[PDB]
Amino acid sequence: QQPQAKYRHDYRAPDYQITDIDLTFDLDAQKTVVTAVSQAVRHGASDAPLRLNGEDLKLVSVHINDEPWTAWKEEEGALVISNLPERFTLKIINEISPAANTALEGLYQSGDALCTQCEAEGFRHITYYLDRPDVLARFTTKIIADKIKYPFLLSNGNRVAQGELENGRHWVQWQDPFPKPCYLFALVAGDFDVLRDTFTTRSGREVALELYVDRGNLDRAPWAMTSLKNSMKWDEERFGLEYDLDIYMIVAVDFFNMGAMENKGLNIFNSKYVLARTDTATDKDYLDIERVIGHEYFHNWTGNRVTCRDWFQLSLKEGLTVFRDQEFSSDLGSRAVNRINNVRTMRGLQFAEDASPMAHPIRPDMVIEMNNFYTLTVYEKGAEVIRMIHTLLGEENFQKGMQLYFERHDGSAATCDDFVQAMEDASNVDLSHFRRWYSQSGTPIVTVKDDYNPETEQYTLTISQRTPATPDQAEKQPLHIPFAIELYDNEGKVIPLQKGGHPVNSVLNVTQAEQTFVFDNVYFQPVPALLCEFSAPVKLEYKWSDQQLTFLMRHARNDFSRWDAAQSLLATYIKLNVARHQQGQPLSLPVHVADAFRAVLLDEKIDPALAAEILTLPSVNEMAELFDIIDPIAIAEVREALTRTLATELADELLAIYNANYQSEYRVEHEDIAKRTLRNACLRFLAFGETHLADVLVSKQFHEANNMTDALAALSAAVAAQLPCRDALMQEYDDKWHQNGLVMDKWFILQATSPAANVLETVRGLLQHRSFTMSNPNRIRSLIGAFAGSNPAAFHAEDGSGYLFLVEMLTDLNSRNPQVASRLIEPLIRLKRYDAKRQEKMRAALEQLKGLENLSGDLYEKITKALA
Ligand SMILES: [NH3+][C@H]1CCc2ccccc2CC1(O)O
Ligand SMILES: [Cl-]
Ligand SMILES: [Cl-]
Ligand SMILES: [Cl-]
Ligand code: NA
Ligand code: NA
Ligand code: NA
Ligand code: NA
Ligand code: NA
Ligand code: NA
Ligand code: NA
Ligand code: NA
Ligand SMILES: [Zn+2]
Repeated sequence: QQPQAKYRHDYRAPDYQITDIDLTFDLDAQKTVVTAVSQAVRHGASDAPLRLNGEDLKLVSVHINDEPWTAWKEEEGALVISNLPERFTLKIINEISPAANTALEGLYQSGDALCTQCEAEGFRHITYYLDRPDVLARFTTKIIADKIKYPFLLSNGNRVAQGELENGRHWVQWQDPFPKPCYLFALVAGDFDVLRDTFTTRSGREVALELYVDRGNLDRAPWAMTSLKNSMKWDEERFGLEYDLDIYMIVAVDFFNMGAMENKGLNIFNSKYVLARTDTATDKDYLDIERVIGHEYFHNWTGNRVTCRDWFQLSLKEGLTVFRDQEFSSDLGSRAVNRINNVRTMRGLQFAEDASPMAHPIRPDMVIEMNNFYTLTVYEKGAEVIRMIHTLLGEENFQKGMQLYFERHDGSAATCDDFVQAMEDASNVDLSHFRRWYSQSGTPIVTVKDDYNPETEQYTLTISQRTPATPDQAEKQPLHIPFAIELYDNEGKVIPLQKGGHPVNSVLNVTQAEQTFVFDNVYFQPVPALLCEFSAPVKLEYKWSDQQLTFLMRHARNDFSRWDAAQSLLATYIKLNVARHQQGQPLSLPVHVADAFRAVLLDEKIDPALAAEILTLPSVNEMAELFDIIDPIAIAEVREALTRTLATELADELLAIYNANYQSEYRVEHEDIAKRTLRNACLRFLAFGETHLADVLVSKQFHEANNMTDALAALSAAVAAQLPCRDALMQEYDDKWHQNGLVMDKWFILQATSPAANVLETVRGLLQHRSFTMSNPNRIRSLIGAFAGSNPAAFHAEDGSGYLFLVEMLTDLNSRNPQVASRLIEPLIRLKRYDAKRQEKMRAALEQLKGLENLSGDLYEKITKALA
């Protein structure tokens, strides 16, 4: 039988705590023997049994105070031990098999290395334990292994003992002084190259930094090391937080379901978020390494020193740590580009989740499989909620709140409500209504109407809000929405906001279903900028004229507003042209719209970083969110037609800006990255110029590129525009790079997202490619996941072939690696957003999956919601 849902309202403090655990691993890939000696204390009723979680363990023995115990039973997922004293020593010996662990949860093999992933509930795959994050224990870990195969034996904390044994084995013992929940346990065993460096904290603590990579990869490690030092310095400067241990280890592994993991003092990272060299990694890879290194470092305080009482509180650490990583990237780099791209993710991907059958509040109320809740909502919307607190409080108050949060909760497992209370108490800002953001799912819609009264020189905004019902929640209530505005006069000058002789804050508190805001001394009919810096995670309904939007593109003070105005301008014409496509009619675009983009190209005063984003059209997933019923073929074809029309109308300006932004030196420096992003944004359109001009330009860039950013931009353009050189360039890239999986992932993505008519045949054939394997999550995501999630036009082919392909892949992955399967099923659970014929085929696919033998809980949860 499938597992039953668990509910946030059922939280109960544990009947037993474990204060200290001494682990011994006698390591082997086929068989590992685990000995766990735990010091336990009863907190609950004297007759309560100890209920330990365990999965796929071979129990060898149970002792209580060294007495072999008879009062125990194994049940599904558990070991239940009765008749215990109030305080006692529990000793469990059990066996596990890392080589059999294809799910990559618990202790498993990554190539020749052994490594762990314990979040959320993986430690119970290692031993029988209280695998819940409000149980905080001091760990000591002894690792015994063959010395030749496993010369490095790592766990959390500091090395406290080591020895050698007969028959070529050796051992190391680690001690981590900070009590932790078991999801933060890590173990690594293998042979590695190690990059070693040092960071000295502002108070003088010297921290040894160690980055473990596969042999031969040292020259790909310096950027990650530099980013770790940058993260440590920034957390000191911005948050006043120092690292708290003596060593900081990071291990890069090739086989990893997640991007990275914040295990205390021993982070484990997917190699994608560590390894970089300029010929193999793009600017985006460099900035993603920076943000993920930062994210995991920032968890040391927001997640580790203060952890989560229960898994429904996941956003307590994830929303806050994502906010921290965004602030880090934004401070060091381009704040406008960071904000823009985070808003693209919110509007184009998280909004889709929040109206889907999987919709949940950032603090869920009901979960079947927790590892399904590591979501865009919990992370990205979670961060938007933190950012709204920051908007309401300001930086100084926000940092006072952080300080009070740590003062109260350091060394504990806390709740979202605890965090909000700390912010409220430190700042004196009332967040009682604001708390509804934690409990209500769905995207609010904010509708704005305006009126300018020339007789009284008053401007009035009438603002309404509503959240449509979602499948998880029938009751919706108004939220406390921080709604930032700016008003512009006819010369683009800001109009001071005031009423009754007093200044009015530009962040309006939209707290009611409907309310009005009156501003006086408004000497001219304003052009408003609304929802500035995306001040709340909402859909905005305001009846813009095209002229208001092009005005904002020329005059708005914040770069984000200029980009956002361009998005609103495009939205009207994307919608127009999708409707036209459905009636067989070609693209129609007023001249004045093309001219707004011409002006961006020719404006010497605009930051190239901003111009590049304005000249990057919304993705097909961003476009889908504009529509009640998604027509993925119309969207894809309109996106191409819009690209072609702009390429034709702007051909001379695009080429001039492309050439003007040429850089002979390659540097991973923000100003250079911006110029390159602008040059390559122009290239996307130039690829749709006259076929031969485009073919020459694109092939030249590919062959002359001195860095992977420019080479991949050219290759992507050859695929997108189906240029003559495409097949030759794609083969050259394969021949050069086939032994490098991270580099080939880029090529698999291009294959999977190709506009070619035969894309599915190509994708299917690539299941046999020398660089592809179903054993590697990165390869799976880059080929299969990109097809289903990033090529909706082909995934939603009207013959249903895309659904049948995904069913085949999920039939394999349901058994092999359910976490990856559950990420890959997401496109099918969006069926109610599609036309009836597509829904019928998608339902049939889901019903096939529902009937699988040994259906994983991961997929069961999503399938059940989708078929309801
Ligand atoms: N705590 C981990 C959990 C794994 C995971 C899943 C989804 C996005 C990011 C991450 C990285 C993380 O650091 O947040
Ligand atoms: Cl073995
Ligand atoms: Cl590696
Ligand atoms: Cl700005
Ligand atoms: Na004892
Ligand atoms: Na910055
Ligand atoms: Na589970
Ligand atoms: Na997981
Ligand atoms: Na009006
Ligand atoms: Na208006
Ligand atoms: Na302001
Ligand atoms: Na292969
Ligand atoms: Zn995280």
